[PDB]
Amino acid sequence: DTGCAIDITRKEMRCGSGIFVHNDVEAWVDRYKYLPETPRSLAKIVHKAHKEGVCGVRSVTRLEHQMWEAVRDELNVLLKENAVDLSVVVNKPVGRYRSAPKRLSMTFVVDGPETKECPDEHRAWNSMQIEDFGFGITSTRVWLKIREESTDECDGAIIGTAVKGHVAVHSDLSYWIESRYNDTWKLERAVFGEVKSCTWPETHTLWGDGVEESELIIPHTIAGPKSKHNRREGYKTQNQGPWDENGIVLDFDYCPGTKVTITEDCGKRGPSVRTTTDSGKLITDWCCRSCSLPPLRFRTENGCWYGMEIRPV
Amino acid sequence: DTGCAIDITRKEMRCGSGIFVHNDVEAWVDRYKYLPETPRSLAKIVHKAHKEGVCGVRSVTRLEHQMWEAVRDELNVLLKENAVDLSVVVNKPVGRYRSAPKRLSMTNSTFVVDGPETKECPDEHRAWNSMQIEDFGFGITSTRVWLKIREESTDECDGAIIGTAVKGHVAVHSDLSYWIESRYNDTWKLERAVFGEVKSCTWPETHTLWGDGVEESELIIPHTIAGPKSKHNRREGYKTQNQGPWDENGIVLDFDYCPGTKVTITEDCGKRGPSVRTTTDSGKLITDWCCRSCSLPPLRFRTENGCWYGMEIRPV
Amino acid sequence: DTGCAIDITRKEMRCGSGIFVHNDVEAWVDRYKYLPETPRSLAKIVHKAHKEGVCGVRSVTRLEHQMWEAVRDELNVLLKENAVDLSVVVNKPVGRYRSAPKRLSMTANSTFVVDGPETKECPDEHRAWNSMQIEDFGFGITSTRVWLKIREESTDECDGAIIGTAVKGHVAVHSDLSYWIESRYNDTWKLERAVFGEVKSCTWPETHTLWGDGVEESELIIPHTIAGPKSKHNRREGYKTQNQGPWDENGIVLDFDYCPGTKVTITEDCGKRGPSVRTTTDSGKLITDWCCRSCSLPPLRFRTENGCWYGMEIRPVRHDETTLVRSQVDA
Amino acid sequence: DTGCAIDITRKEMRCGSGIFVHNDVEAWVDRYKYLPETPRSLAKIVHKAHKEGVCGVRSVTRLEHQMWEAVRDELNVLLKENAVDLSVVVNKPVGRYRSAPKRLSMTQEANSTFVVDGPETKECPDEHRAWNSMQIEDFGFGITSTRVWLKIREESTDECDGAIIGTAVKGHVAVHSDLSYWIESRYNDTWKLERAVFGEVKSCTWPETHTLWGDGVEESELIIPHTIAGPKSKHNRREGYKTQNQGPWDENGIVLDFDYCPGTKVTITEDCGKRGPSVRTTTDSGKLITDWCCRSCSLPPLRFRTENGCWYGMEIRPVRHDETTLVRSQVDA
Repeated sequence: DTGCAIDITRKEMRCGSGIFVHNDVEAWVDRYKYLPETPRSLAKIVHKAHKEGVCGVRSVTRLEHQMWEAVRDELNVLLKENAVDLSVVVNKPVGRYRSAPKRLSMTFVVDGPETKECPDEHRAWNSMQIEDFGFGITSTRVWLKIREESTDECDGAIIGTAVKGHVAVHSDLSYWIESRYNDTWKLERAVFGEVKSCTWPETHTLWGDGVEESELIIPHTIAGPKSKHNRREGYKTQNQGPWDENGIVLDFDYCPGTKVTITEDCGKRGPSVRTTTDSGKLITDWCCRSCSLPPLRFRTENGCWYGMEIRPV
Repeated sequence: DTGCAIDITRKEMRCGSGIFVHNDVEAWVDRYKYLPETPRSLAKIVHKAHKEGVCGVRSVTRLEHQMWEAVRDELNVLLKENAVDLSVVVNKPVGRYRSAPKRLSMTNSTFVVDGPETKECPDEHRAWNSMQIEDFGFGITSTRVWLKIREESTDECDGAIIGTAVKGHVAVHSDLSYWIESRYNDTWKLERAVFGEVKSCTWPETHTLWGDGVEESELIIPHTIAGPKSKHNRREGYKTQNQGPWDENGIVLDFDYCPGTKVTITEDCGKRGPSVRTTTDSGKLITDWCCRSCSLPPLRFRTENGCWYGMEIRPV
Repeated sequence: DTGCAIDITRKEMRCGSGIFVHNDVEAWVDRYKYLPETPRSLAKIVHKAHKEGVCGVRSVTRLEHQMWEAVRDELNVLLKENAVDLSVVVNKPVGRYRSAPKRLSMTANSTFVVDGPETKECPDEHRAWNSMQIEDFGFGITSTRVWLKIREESTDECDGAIIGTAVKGHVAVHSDLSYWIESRYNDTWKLERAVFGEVKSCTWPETHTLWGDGVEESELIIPHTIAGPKSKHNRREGYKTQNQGPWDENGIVLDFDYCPGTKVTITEDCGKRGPSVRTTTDSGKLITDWCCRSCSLPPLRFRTENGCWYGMEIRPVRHDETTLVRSQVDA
Repeated sequence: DTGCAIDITRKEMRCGSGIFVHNDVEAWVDRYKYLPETPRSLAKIVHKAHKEGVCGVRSVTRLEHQMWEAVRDELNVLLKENAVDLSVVVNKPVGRYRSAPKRLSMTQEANSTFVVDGPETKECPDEHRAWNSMQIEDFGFGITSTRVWLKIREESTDECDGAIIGTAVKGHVAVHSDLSYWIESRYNDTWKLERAVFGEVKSCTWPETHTLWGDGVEESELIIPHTIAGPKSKHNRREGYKTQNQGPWDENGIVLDFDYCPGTKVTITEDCGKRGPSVRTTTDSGKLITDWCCRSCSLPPLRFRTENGCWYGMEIRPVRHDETTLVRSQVDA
């Protein structure tokens, strides 16, 4: 409600009332811990899912995966009094979290190995909603409850977007997309701590009228806001980027120790191309047909990458 | 920008970096003050406009009117030392800051600013929105805002001071004069819109949440009164209020019950028309108000003059 | 605590957890507001005090005087309701807040005077001083409320709940709600500036003092008896205790520079150390010639409301001693 | 330092100007990065020192060791390019950063090695090593890590570097801290030591210009010894406890607290023995000792919590036990 902050662009330091949006992604610890409802109800929910034929639930966010990992032991202890022998296992993640076309319930093989015993076409996905927040000295308790109406978009109670001066932000507990204004509205840098496949809500997107989904940058399948602050000039949707990796950072610069040279005629499109091949020497000469400088680069954990329109001559 | 804040719905108080959109329209003290870049250039532009046939300029914001009032003496001294027959006068803003068709075009005289429609200068060739906010300056009480001139004629509000945000079941479209708030209670709807000025610029679409597939006839605040072209700007059973108390001072829009007035939802109470004041010629207050199809609570206007009601509501 | 900050000397804009010491002396609007535990209890306090041996009280801080002035009416109404022949009158302070022996102990002819000059009715020997202590804080929209309670000891030190002392990489501060003493390091630690919102008489606690080993009572720039820290940061090379400065004016600022339109030259045949002398005489004529026996440059300057003063070592060169104003604090 | 803050005790959020003492020891990323003045002249410094009779250098803080590690390659390259028969080698730390009697001089303009932070090798003994010959000069700018330039000292000292030390007190809480230490004290009817956090154990001497309440102090009652850079203050003491010479000062990740180590019990009976070196709760077989004897403690007792889990102070001794399969500190500071 009330905030008290420093403004460098206005060269002032005021302390008043309004709405303050904070960068919760680039932090070394987690402040919010997902908490489910009473496990006594989840027991019968899991029983109904097992009876119907649900072989697992695919987590939408890393925090739900952490919640399942934390509650597996408690659920196992509380169960088996009336149910039958069943395996609820929380495996480790392999990459981006996919979307399953089956809802969980209404008013187990979790994401991990893609073992054929549990078909993905009969897996649960995105059936929990945030009810209210809880106090806590060590961490902020975020309660949960089952969703009533089946949708295909992200949780709205955690989305925060703002534009104060010439800076714009589309962000939540996982993503953080920035925009700037020097002569035209363009994307500056995006920071993905994970990759989920929900959809940014239509009511938390700014400047989203008359927009074509082909001229975006972050595809709307990877939960990229369908707005005009989400796009860059000269670049199309980056569907074939390094989205399978982890710790993806999107910005516009040069990969370390590299040069980019525009060419009249070279490779036009294709999949994302690796920077260093280890066996061969680090690539130093690159070509493009219609690009802009500095080019975009994905700085994931393994090194550096380039876009879908930059290929080595 | 680094700062600290207190969250009530999140039950936490935290410091960090991000975006801080602050409410500075309901504070009873001034905080900003506009200054021209070069006062000497103002005299040259005024002389150029006078030669080109520009009688005067309409202030877009009351801060622009205050800026003209401040620079009145400086421009008077400049014209006195330049030996030309001219004078500049500053009146009191009568109603609302309307628009003008012309600009400060580039390529005893009376330099009136606002007021009624003079015989010598009609309200048909005046200037409006010819200055742009360039940068800020340090100030202990009033932060200096330095102005320049634009290159192209734009009919939308200046977007260097406009702040919008949505962080959890709550949304804001605000600037130095407007503050519009919307909430989530089983659906998204408008809560409150505190005025303090009535401009006529257009709210930029680059500062507009939920801007896809918006119908112009369902906006509570018309898009000609700098009403955002969003879908938070509406409620169930209401349409564009092009006829309202948009000429008063310090108007507040909210949904509640004014003193008196009963809940009559009959479907035969005439046709929608202009707003009707809740006072019988400085006398009794009407307690019989009816709507053909509306929602509860009704739409009021917390003007300091009194209470009004929406266009759809007409007294029996 | 928790908070973000800008660091000029580190070229940073940080944010995190630690200790932040603010500057609440050079401010226009008062930030705090002293309040007693309850006006009903202070009525019993004052009744018992006047019953035993106390004819009046003497504030230690300006905020304590303001609290007494604010609660005078409520205390008087309560004691009139209790059918007691007493009255509480608050006069206005003249100079620095001097100390008094007696203390207040917890449980219209006669009067209970407050801050003011010495009168035959209530001699200075029968007054209270520094007899209550900060208990807690309260949330306030415009001004936070600081609650007070009767102090059951008889200390002569300043209240530690508000003292803020900090040193961070070649800059040091001793401060509280009415003092702000600034020291800086340039090849040597020395005093640089000190702004007073008042002149108290309590003793700075040693638990809030930096560099307090082997200090000489005769070297501290501001005396230890007017709430000057017993530190070596409160020190300058070439000067001694300024026990006879202009410690009676208001809005006083101590720093090292030249008073306007004057100069000083070092010479050994100058006079001796005495009370400080104003730059301008009573008539209003400047004295533009000054000498010191052993003084460092720039000089020691008092920036008060009446005018501009020098330190007790700087003396006028010739002039006379019949038209010059000299301080008489005997601090 | 203009900034804002949130004060729990005052119940106030405000902005202003003052001094911000910020915890930099409990950080998950390094915010400061030491750099040498000029790598070209550092080679001349090393050559002159080697000729004068210095066979190696011993780092004072972990950041100095990190700087030496990061600049070793460039130093070797420059020395080899200038045709110099000298090599700088950086070893890994073993315990607390000990002291040395020699110093590096100021800048003037079969195989020989320049060992850094090595153990007691007979080639380069302890008495032929440098120590504390550098000084912070200025700060730089960096989005990730700020730059802290260094310069050779002119006059020999045994004191820690005062350009980073931050000491503060406000009300009923005090802090002695720098980039490596975080000492905390609190007031509850008495000022007493409350919690100390270490990143390493150096052996410089805390300057008196940055200490609080350092009047008439006794060196035999300081909880943290003054020979491992413990401030010579009276916020540095707690009642009933004397200096902890033979503590677990050779371990890493130390946190000094006053609490009960899990699963153990302490009694204040007078039939105990005498204070000696620290004794870890767990034996060789990992069996918790659940009977401890102290003479004149003040519960809760000291609790050194290193990566080994638990240690106790000098005054705490085990009950009805013997010197067998139990681990004691071999340090004597």
